Amino acid sequence: KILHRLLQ
Amino acid sequence: KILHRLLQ
Amino acid sequence: ALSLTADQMVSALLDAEPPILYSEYDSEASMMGLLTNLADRELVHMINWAKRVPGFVDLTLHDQVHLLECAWLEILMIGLVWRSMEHPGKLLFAPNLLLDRNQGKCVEGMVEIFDMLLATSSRFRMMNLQGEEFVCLKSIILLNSGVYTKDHIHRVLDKITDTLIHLMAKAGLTLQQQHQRLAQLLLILSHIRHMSNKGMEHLYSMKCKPLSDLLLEMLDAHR
Amino acid sequence: ALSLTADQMVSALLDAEPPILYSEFSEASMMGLLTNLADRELVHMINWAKRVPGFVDLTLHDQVHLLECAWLEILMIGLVWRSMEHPGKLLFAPNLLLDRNQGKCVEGMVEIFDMLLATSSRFRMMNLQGEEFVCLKSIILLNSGVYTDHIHRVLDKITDTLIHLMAKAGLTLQQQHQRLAQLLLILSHIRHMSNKGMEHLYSMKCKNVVPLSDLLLEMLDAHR
Ligand SMILES: Oc1ccc(Oc2sc3cc(O)ccc3c2-c2ccc(F)cc2)cc1
Ligand SMILES: Oc1ccc(Oc2sc3cc(O)ccc3c2-c2ccc(F)cc2)cc1
Repeated sequence: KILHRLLQ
Repeated sequence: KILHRLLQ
Repeated sequence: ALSLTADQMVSALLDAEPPILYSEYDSEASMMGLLTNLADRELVHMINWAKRVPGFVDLTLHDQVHLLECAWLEILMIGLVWRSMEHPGKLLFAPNLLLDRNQGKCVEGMVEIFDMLLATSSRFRMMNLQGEEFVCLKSIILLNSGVYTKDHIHRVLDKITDTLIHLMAKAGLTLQQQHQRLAQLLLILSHIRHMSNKGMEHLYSMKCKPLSDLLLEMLDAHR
Repeated sequence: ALSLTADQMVSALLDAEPPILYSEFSEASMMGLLTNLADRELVHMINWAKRVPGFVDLTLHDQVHLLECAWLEILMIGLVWRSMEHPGKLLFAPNLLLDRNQGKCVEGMVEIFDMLLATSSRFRMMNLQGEEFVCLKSIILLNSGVYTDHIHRVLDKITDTLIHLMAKAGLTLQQQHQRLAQLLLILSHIRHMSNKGMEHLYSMKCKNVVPLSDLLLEMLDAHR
């Protein structure tokens, strides 16, 4: 999920 | 509308 | 209606409570049939319950219709959730119809709604929701779900807010606790609206080839 | 995050505010502008969420769930807030102020506009303050997905923060919890707009009006 990388 | 009638 | 004491407000809503109807329980077509039939009969009592809700009759016929059309499933859901409070992992649709989560899988797309309903019921139990608070919340749903879609309605809503505070105060809670609990209850209504929107979309998909007329108009009201 | 004072909570939320972005009329064109704008705002929303007190204390899994459920609600309450001083109009961007008739360009969007315009007028009717808005938007982030204990005590803190603001503005005890209720009940309508808005975007996807970004699709697929 792209949302994973952006949250990190 | 049935609702309008049931609301008298 | 605007000169009711918080205690007078409570018992007014308590007396206005609709009865708990039974099912016809002895297949996805039968399970839906039980629910559609039960909800259709409940809708008749909800209409007469709404009239006994303070301030509702003061509105116009058009405004009465609008509020019910938008909130009818919400009110059904919070009723189910409240009845199911003492039944963990099960939804008490009727005293003779206690459905399990696994039983919800009988209908495709229903189990996801069952889970949301179970969580809401579990949340009520954790908060130890009181009956006096329940009838207040259910009346709020009636007056709030379609208000912004009058100054009298918000004036009544404020009185229900005063009532909830009055209930929590006499329950011995500190005022900090009163405001916190008040917030927690009203934030649940957001999730109840969510379940309603999802549930309505599920119902509209069941209008794709045992459904009554009144229930159809309630479904058609959401386009 | 729980040791924060009411004033310190307000300041933390204010400092965390994301920037107001700009935009770059037919159905494909306006949808192109909105999807582009929404994709860029989403990047700031994620970083804003991380600056919300107690949100970093959550696991990565829970952070994802809260954002996936609330992302459209957050976009809307932001739009609604910016549109307050612009009656009858919606301020998606400073160079993109739209009225309800410009919503007829895209099929099934004018219904969403009317709900959004109604929420903004309701905000102006209550004279919503910026200190209250940042609280409501943070409440949306933490509440919307909480049912699908740390979160609930952060919510209680924001509730204490909301009351503190009202008590500061000279509101009496009765006026305080009355206003608190009116504010949180609007969140029920914001959730409603989101659900109707989420279904509309899915129909735009099925109609293939404009190619959505992979991120915007992932946020959209999280609702199915
Ligand atoms: O799959 C679903 C869809 C909507 C639902 O919403 C609810 S809550 C509730 C409580 C009752 O006491 C009686 C009916 C309901 C319903 C409901 C279920 C089916 C239907 F066609 C209409 C409403 C429930 C399950
Ligand atoms: O037809 C629609 C559908 C969703 C909508 O929700 C919102 S609110 C908002 C505020 C912004 O500052 C930027 C984007 C949005 C959107 C939105 C619009 C199109 C889209 F594809 C995703 C979100 C609005 C109109």
